[PDB]
Amino acid sequence: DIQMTQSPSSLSASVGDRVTITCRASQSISSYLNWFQHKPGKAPKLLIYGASSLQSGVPSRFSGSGSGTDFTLTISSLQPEDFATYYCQQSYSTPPYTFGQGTKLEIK
Amino acid sequence: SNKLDSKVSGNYNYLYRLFRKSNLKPFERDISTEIYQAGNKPCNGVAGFNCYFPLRSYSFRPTYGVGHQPYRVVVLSFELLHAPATVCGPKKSTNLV
Amino acid sequence: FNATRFASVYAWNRKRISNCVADYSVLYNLAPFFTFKCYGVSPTKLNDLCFTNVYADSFVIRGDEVRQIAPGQTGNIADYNYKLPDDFTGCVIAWNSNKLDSKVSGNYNYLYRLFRKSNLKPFERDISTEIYQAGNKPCNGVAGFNCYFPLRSYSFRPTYGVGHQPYRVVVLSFELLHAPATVCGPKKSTNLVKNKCVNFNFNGLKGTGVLTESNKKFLPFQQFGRDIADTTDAVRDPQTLEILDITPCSFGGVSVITPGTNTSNQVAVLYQGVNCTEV
Amino acid sequence: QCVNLTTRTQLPPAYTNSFTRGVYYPDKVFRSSVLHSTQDLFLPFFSNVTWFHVIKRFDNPVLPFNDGVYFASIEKSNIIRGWIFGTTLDSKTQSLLIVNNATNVVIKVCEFQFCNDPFLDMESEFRVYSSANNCTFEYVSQPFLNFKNLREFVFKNIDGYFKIYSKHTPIDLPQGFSALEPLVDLPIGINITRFQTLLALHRSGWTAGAAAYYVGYLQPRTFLLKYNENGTITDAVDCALDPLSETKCTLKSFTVEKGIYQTSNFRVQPTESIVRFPNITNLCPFDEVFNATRFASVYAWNRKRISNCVADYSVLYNLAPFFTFKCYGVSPTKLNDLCFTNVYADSFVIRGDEVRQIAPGQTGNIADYNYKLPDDFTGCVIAWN
Amino acid sequence: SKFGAISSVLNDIFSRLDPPEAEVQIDRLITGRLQSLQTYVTQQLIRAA
Amino acid sequence: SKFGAISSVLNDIFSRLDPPEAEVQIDRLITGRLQSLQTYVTQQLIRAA
Amino acid sequence: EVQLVESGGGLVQPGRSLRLSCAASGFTFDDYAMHWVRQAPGKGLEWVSGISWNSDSIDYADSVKGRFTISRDNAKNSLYLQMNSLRAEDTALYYCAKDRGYEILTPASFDYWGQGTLVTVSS
Ligand SMILES: *[C@@H]1O[C@H](CO)[C@@H](O)[C@H](O)[C@H]1NC(C)=O
Repeated sequence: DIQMTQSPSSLSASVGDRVTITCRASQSISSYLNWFQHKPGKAPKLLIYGASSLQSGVPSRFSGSGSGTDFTLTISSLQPEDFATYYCQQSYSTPPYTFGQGTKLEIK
Repeated sequence: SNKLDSKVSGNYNYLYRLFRKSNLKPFERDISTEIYQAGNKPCNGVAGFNCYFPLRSYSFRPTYGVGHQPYRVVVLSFELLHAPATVCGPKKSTNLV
Repeated sequence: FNATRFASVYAWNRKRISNCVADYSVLYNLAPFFTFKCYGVSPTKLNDLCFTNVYADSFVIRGDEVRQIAPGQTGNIADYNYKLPDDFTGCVIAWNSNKLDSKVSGNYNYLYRLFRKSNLKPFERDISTEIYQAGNKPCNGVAGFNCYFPLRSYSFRPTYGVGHQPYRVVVLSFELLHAPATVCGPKKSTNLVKNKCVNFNFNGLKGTGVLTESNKKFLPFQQFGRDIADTTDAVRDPQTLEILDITPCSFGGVSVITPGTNTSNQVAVLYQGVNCTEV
Repeated sequence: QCVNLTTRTQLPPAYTNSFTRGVYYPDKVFRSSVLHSTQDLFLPFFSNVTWFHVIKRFDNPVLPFNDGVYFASIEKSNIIRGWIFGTTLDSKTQSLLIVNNATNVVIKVCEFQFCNDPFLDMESEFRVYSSANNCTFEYVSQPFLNFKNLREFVFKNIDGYFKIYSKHTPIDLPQGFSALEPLVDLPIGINITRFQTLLALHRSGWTAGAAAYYVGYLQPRTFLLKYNENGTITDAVDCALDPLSETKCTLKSFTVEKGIYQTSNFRVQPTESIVRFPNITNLCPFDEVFNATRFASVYAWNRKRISNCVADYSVLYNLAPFFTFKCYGVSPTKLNDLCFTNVYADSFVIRGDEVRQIAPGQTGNIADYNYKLPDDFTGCVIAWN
Repeated sequence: SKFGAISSVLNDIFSRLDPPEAEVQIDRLITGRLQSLQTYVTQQLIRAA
Repeated sequence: SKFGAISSVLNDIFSRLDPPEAEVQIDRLITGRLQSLQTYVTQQLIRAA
Repeated sequence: EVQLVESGGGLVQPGRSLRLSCAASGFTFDDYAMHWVRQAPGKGLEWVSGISWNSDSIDYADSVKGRFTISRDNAKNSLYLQMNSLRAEDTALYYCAKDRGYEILTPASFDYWGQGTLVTVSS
């Protein structure tokens, strides 16, 4: 079986800050994860797929890094339209398409 | 350089340029911090969309991928001329005959 | 290249492309297209040449089998699935596609031929599913002893190493010839200049000379024109269908008439074999 | 829609002389007032070609394709409509079809199901095939169309390409010379060994008008072609017809003065390739490895070395029970040819779920604690229940 | 004559290939043509004698 | 004489070597044979004079 | 820009059955796979089911096997999901995800989604 953990749950920032969030995987699963922005008021969206392959149609401010178990998303701009929860989901393990626990991100 | 460059939060001490104006000539460096012309409308000092900043930050961490680990790279360029070479090998010197 | 699903290697897919402008920087600037290696044409030049008809052969193979896609290269896929002719001009683009063609339970949509009585001819597709015969006794439609199914399924799985990851391969073949080209590279036209020494580029045919009107009657399909020395001396303007004659620019020999430098240093110049009203 | 005809008349095919027809422009370049020697698939001069009449004559046989076909037609009213090419001539293997009706031309390569008597029938009745399962190419264009019509076609199949050359002439074969211009190229890429023509019947029973068609076969040889000042072919000399033609071909001239000349030597073309090796003895001991009654445990995997013998890997390679053939670093088909210094056979017993673990880059109990394989492993693994 | 090169025209070699192996092709063409010219000059010398 | 190639036997070159460099080897052999025959012909011409 | 319409939700007694329908019009539906996923009102996403481009490979969640079924009609470009044997833990939201590839169990991720339909299972 596969277990995933998200060290950050709620974080504080401002409009002009740079922040990072990381995910941990119980076993090595060859960096096959996707990262989701879930706005509570509208449909959630894919931002990056795979290790560091940016999905077209989104700003390139978001940056993904890491291979193996620990993966890190970085926001350099933190635009005032990023009030959402960030998800990291695996698609490699025998348990298919298990998701992670929510990561609230807000600016104060 | 995992044993020497490893920060758990990602080492930002190393930066890398992406959006250069054009392909660089060999053996040249640019420290330009001006906003890159990333479209048709001139930047005129305006950043954001249509004008992306070439510089980006490495996110090296101690448990990244093998290819995602930082590697120190040193390139030695050697030029040989008829002039007396001042950087030679460790071979000993004998007496001429 | 953005097709969702490629065909099996034994029944490789083929598409004909003609009568359009082709830009190869679109394929060149994409990171995933790793193995971009070309026989007979340097990749950087694809932006200037002009081709008649081009073929795109698409399929999916194993990661280590990519080295077997080459002219004059022997291989299982070369012998029984897809053989590249030795005199082949064109490029191959192979890139890893583990993200799409691998199932954790196991992917079985792709099959390759394992046994065949004879080697395949170049660019030949064999879709026969007949039970391969290995012994003297006839198979008679039974896949028993010495009677084998030549088709074997690639069991792609994400957990495999790089040696067995699925790889999507597209082979671009160029019909580079003297035929009237229609697959045109990205280039801008220019007004026709006549009766002077110019550097001309006619459908990727580079040259230097004088372009004059000619009375030669090309066959309606006949594009180029040569001479006893087998060099292009007569050409057809692609934009408007007329016949132009190509003449090398005026040259000649120069010799010096001179008395001994001991007595004087004045000289005269002899231009050989030319009326000096055209010097 | 299949209709069988019982009005055919059995007769051996006629034979006639090819004379000096069957030359085609080898390439699309332009040459003027120059002699050029080219080696390709050409119809030999003065060859004995097959002759068929249709009137109550009906000649619709299946002919081998060989390396090429030259198809001439002496025709009025255009009673001949198309062609069929293939190997099995059914839906088992894909077949190619050409027709030219009163409106346009139809070209289709599909696994058609042809009737045993394909023909046509004003003309509004087409009976050539019953079903089409898989298609690979289609093309529609303009129609091609005292005996007054002469059509000469050349069909070639080289390197996945089907070349068709055509020539139309207003008029046995007339004594004359006429080169064939290249008409069409097709990206078919299948096997072609047999063909047949397609005919249309006049309905008022049914009677066929007077027509004739001639078949010749292409052969690989060299021709010397003369281009006139206008740039069109006017004369050709075969390079292997008779010694006078050989001398003309060698001297690169159409007139030879009095004298003695040297052309070539005496030559017998090869037919087969023969390969010889000594007796295949001293086979490697594979039976004691696979047909062994008892295998050892996976932790104490049995290791055997193989050398100084001939290793017939086909024996293990050709057994179905051995389902899984997973090999790393070498292809199974070159196991018969590629030679090695030594072979190491490691035999053990594992579960079904741990079979995948013995491979480069894998993890698990067997891979880490029982038997570890290197990343750059050159060899195969065989597993059977 | 191609002399074993992929084409017998220098312009085609230059416009079709990059320098690194176009130079090999041009090397082959030049050495062949130079050999032909050497043969012609030798025959001319013998005939002149 | 191998003429600087791997082997002096034409069929051995064609058999155990792939065409991409077998072509180069065949070119080397044939050009060596041409040069030798050229030298012989020139010597014969001088002796004939 | 693809559009995903989901309908068929409402209030239902536990133990009953109902239908959810999802139709797509912004792309070619014949060569894309789809999935059904669940967003709990107080818990994060978790996969429910999925079907490929054609009805050959089908799969279900571990806690869901034998309870819900999915169907795909390529003729009018839609898919169906049947609610069966509902209990109080199935009162969440459902999203109609579109796969990047063609199969069901692939590293391919989900690209484009739409506004889901709210359902609840209570008396
Ligand atoms: C070309 O053929 C025509 C007859 O069709 C003839 O009158 C003309 O002289 C020919 N051209 C030349 C250059 O002789």
